[PDB]
Amino acid sequence: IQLKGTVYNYRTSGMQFCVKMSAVEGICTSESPVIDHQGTKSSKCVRQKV
Amino acid sequence: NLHITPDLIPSFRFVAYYQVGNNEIVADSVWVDVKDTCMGTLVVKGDNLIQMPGAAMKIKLEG
Repeated sequence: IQLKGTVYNYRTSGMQFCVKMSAVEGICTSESPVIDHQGTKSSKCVRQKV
Repeated sequence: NLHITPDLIPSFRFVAYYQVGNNEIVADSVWVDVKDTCMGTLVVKGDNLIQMPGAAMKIKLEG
């Protein structure tokens, strides 16, 4: 599958943002972004502008 | 009915009199405080949402 999602920014000017999703035993992720640091298991830091 | 208008800010007096037969004059004065306010209008309109440093800003100016 390809999970779609959408970030809206309602505010005045532009705004940047990170969306990272936690992986789980049973879901290959395609990247080895697993990066565990200070107790935390998450995805690389996107860095999109909206 | 008197129509207050900005001028009378902040305080205006009322004096009044009548004359009987072109010889007697009798009068009275009452003093009134008008709301100590702006003669005209002036407000800086904005959005009040939390801005971010050096960011682009818009403020409307009503006057």
